[PDB]
Amino acid sequence: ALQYFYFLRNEKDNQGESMFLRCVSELVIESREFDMLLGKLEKDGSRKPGAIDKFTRDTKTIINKVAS
Amino acid sequence: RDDGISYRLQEVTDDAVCSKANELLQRSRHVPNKQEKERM
Repeated sequence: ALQYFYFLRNEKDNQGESMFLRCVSELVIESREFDMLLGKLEKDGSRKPGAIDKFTRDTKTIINKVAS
Repeated sequence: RDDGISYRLQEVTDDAVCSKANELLQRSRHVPNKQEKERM
């Protein structure tokens, strides 16, 4: 479902929201898992890159809006 | 040899990628089998 919605990357919602954003959000929430999707943190502060990391290089803003 | 680290280093990677691309392009010159040259 991720790789699919990724095709919507250019699709903006009626509020200017990149559909990708919402769809991925509802995705994470509904799916009720982030560790596999967005990664895990190691004790020394290294963020183990997760699923979403493979698709985007800008994991920052993504995880950020997810957290919002 | 055995995240926050590379971040700190950039504060106080791309060069390795440029080294890899240089290595691949250089190696392409010596490839006899053409499809491998295209791959490289």
